[PDB]
Amino acid sequence: SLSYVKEGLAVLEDGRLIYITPEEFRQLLQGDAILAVYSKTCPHCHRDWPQLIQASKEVDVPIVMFIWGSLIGERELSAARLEMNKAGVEGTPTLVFYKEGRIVDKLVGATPWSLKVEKAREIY
Repeated sequence: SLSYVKEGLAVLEDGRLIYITPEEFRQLLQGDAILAVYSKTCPHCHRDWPQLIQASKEVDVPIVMFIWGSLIGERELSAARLEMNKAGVEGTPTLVFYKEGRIVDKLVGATPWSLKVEKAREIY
């Protein structure tokens, strides 16, 4: 359950979380990557979670995660907060698409993983 996921910054790789630093988070966002803006207290993120996990097993581009929860670190938070601003994020979940480090699309709300995979193919 998303409720038992440790909050922080991570990369979701073939369905597995690898926790990262704010530095690596920023680094990954200069290239091709999908940023997932998530929250553990969000019922929509709970619905979407299984779908997002599956998507990570169908695409090659890194899915970078921000997962909000109470014990998130100050710097982890600011790093994510910056990108959430620049992308114009207004709720969760939201996927933000980075190409060569530029924000070029968003997918808002819970969706089946098929729809996430289509958007990735369209863009990468």
